[PDB]
Amino acid sequence: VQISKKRKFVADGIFKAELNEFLTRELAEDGYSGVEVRVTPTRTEIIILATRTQNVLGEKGRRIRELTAVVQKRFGFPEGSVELYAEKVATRGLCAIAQAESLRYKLLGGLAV
Amino acid sequence: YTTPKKNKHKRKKVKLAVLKYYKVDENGKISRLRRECPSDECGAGVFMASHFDRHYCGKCCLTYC
Amino acid sequence: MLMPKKNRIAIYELLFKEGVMVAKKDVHMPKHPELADKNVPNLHVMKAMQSLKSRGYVKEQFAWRHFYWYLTNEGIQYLRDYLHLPPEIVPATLRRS
Amino acid sequence: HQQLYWSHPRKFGQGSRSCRVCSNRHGLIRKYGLNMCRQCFRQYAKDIGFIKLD
Amino acid sequence: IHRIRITLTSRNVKSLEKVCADLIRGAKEKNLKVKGPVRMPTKTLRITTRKTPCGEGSKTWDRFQMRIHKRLIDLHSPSEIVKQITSISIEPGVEVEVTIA
RNA sequence: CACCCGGCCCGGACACGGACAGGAUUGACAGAUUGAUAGCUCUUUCUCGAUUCCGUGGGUGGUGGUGCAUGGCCGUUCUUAGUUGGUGGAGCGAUUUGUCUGGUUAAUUCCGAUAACGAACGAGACUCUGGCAUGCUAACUAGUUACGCGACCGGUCGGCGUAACUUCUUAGAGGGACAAGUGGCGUUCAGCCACCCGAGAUUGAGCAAUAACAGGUCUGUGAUGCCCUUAGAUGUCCGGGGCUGCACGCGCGCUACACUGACUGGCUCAGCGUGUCCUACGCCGGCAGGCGCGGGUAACCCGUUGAACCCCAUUCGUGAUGGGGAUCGGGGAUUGCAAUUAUUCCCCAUGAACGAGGAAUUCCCAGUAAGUGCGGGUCAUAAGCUUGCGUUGAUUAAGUCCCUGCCCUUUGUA
Ligand SMILES: [Zn+2]
Ligand SMILES: [Zn+2]
Repeated sequence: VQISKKRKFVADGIFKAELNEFLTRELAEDGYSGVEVRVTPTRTEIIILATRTQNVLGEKGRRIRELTAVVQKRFGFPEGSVELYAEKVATRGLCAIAQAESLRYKLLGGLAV
Repeated sequence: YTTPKKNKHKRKKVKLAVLKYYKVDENGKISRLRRECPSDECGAGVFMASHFDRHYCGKCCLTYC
Repeated sequence: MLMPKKNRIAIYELLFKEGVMVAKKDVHMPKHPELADKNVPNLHVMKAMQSLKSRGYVKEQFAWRHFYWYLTNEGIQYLRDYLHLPPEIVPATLRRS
Repeated sequence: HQQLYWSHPRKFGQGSRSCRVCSNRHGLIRKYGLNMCRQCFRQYAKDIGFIKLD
Repeated sequence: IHRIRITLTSRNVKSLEKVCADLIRGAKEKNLKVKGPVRMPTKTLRITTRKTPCGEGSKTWDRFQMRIHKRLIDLHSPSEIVKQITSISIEPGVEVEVTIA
């Protein structure tokens, strides 16, 4: 049985929010700027915008298909319905989150405020 | 506190307990001193206990008078 | 903690097969939903992963209410030696390129 | 033992429910199946889709 | 081919109006019988909570609105044509549900 | 659920040493024990198989402490018009000018003066909502008009089925209001008052600077530094009890003191918005409710949301009275494992203060005040609370700085 339009649009909201919270706590070190989720009944795509993609992919694209296995195992949608893509940020300067994360990890470097 | 102290139960250490289960004669009569547990899984693998006035199985919790 | 070997090997072989592990952070949950029929409480999965993390074989992260675990090269080595498999087999996180 | 640990029933009541984020059981928004603390909702309202108009 | 209907539901108005208009003009140029956008009452989800975490202030309240705009477009066309016209039209920030009879 | 009484559990990772298949350890029938069918512990044996158990180091928990160590939001200063660089000018200097004599504005809003000239934030703009479109695009999940058929006397029908449509209904686009037109007053400048034409000539909000409170919150958090405890625990769980305990004093409120009113019957209108729990219809019970069978994941079913004040009849008669319904006795139902210190709900009975409230003191300018119900949040059970929505709908004012505060400018200060 299917849920109401109201509950459905809310559910998508929580999905977005929780995914973001997970992605931030995981890819904070690699300057995770934002995420974009497009959903198709064939397969839903998740697009990660981060400062240094070479790193978030991992050794021969290893870490990306750890993150894929996580969201598959957790949220419970079928395997082969998600491909976590990592697109490069157009300009890292005009992203508050990226600059905030950079300032945090250079302050943790033990530099003057 | 009003109570002196509550001590945890320590298991009484018995040495080589499975030698009390069998009584082997010189020519070889392997008699089971404790009775066999008549339940399905226990059958031939578990030797049911013999208390002062009852029987008891530690696995299936089966009891007889 | 004290748990039967069946549960331990079931958690380890799942971890090795997939390469990741997820728990829901609740000690009262009856059975892990992925390990249904095997009869493995969520508690056991959490503490098993905690025990394997403390040495430094698995990397953990915590989102809202969920534990997340990634198996490392030391973990892969440890599991292959403990579970007794030939070096040919590799996790699903180390199959593709 | 096994029959006294989590023995007390929790089908209904305030103790049965909890926030999906912080696992707190006070000031909980359970409308539209949000199932989230009022403090946590105010933090996650923007990126859920809830907007402040008037 | 009988009575396929298409339920377009979104939170944004502009994107929903654009995509639905594209589906309509895409159907119209093929010479297909189309019943136009049936605009249903906009669903407004309201949450009103205290601003403060603690509870010491002048008892101020936030007012969180969530808008849901729903459009129905109806076609008297074959399922083969309906599949491809529904396939081509994709947009992030609209949900499309197609039903036959 | 922190608090009080009493009792299980480790969910003490990892490391080092000891222990150790000649068994480290796990669980438990019976009887005693206990509030407990808790192997918790005692007697008595069984049962699991390096997962543990004992020592030290080291962790991990906390609704434990400190908001005067903190982060984040949040309130307030402060709902007023305030606020700051650059370069130039004036002072040894803190500093000042710009940021202003005077008009004008809700406004440091404008005009115009001008040792300043160029700017920036706040204000405004902006976004959402109300008010107008017989123009536009549309509609068996919204209706009208017409026609056909039917029921009952050309008429009534929310009785049913087709055709023109979008006035009514939903809601996208685009129009519309700008002190625009006219007459006065205004250094004929910024602008002000009146009036015509108009749906409207001030709709209601949201957002809101600089600089600070030793403002509140560690009891929202896997936000967090120190410290306190950490296995007879401040961890965690299970049984109770408490949070409500009443010679008294305060603060939000609800029902009243009646006749412009109670009571009984009849008549006739909403809007916001919620339903995997919302409920139509049929049967049984006075009622709370009990059964049976349907619709709805919702402009589709509840629902044409037959709401209350109000309107029209009846009885009452200034009597602490058929005002008021507190407090108390019996019963009868619904939640829930559990209702006693009575969870709510219904019926019969009981019938207190209260006759408009002393000093004092709050809130408010038009669809407002107030009366009056309905929906949302809490919600197993559930509104005297708050947060919204309609409905009936006023008196008085278009002013002032007297009280209480606010902004700018002069001065005075130990
Ligand atoms: Zn047996
Ligand atoms: Zn929360």
